[PDB]
Amino acid sequence: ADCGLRPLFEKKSLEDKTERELLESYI
Amino acid sequence: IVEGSDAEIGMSPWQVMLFRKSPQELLCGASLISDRWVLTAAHCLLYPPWDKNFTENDLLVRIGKHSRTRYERNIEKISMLEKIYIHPRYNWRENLDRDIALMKLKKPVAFSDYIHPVCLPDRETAASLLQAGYKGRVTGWGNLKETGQPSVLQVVNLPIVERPVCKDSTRIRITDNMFCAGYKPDEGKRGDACEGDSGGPFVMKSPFNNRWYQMGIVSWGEGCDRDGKYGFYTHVFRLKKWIQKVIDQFG
Ligand SMILES: N=C(N)c1ccc(CNC(=O)[C@@H]2CCCN2C(=O)[C@@H](Cc2ccccc2)NS(=O)(=O)Cc2ccccc2)cc1
Ligand SMILES: *[C@@H]1O[C@H](CO)[C@@H](O)[C@H](O)[C@H]1NC(C)=O
Ligand code: NA
Ligand code: NA
Repeated sequence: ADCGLRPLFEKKSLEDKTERELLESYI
Repeated sequence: IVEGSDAEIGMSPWQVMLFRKSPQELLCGASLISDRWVLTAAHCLLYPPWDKNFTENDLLVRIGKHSRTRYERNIEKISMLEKIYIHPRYNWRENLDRDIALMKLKKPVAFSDYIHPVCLPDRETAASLLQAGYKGRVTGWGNLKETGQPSVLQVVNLPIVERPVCKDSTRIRITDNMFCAGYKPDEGKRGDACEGDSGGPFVMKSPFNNRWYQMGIVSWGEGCDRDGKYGFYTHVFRLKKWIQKVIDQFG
């Protein structure tokens, strides 16, 4: 149920340095 | 990983290292999908043309790692294998069709800041995200170049490629159980998985629910980061019925 949510990122609402690159590619 | 960068701490907490017991060495990457199940490439365990046929007792899984070579005391956890399950129609004879395997751990691993499972895609998330141009992320401790080895886990983001372009880049027979990713020569960027990244995850972050999904497994490629070549990945969703059957039967 908690899959795919990283303790050091999503769980604390922090973004990693390049995840935005992925989002920007998703039309 | 070629032309990638150092991962951040906890960036890929589902990343698993498959580790050979004797001699002690990196065998492959893999991913954590629950507290007891690890996903990898079949060719990491079984590849007769190169005399590869590992059994459970040959290997360990190391979870929560960042450094490639160092024993990460109080951070990584090391698990023994209960059982290996290779896809019954894994095609090691020809083209690595259905390049997928599951490993059940002897004991459940405790999740932590550094250890956490990735999601497997549903049909809809797969249909939405597995599109040419959409980028995923590959991680691993494999070679930095085709022909050395990284201090810490490497990461690279790569676009999914149109199927006809994938097919036209190689003489190997491509199947619907594979997809390819990487930049084209014309584009101003590069990067690829390489030897040793095998079995590791190609992940995408769903913009709908903000969760990471494993869409692919590092499977094969002609060299690494060559112009006009692409990395090939096992299509996880296409093989999910098998994954579910194994876990339902043996879990
Ligand atoms: N993205 C990449 N560039 C990549 C990804 C994963 C691997 C590891 N896999 C593999 O190594 C699979 C397992 C068996 C052979 N194979 C290959 O990738 C072959 C091509 C082949 C494919 C299917 C059947 C027979 C041969 N190319 S290869 O050039 O030999 C792969 C290779 C690249 C660099 C160093 C050593 C090996 C290697 C490279
Ligand atoms: C690989 O190893 C297993 C167990 O030792 C064996 O039964 C099998 O025949 C071997 N070869 C292949 C192709 O699976
Ligand atoms: Na071709
Ligand atoms: Na390339």
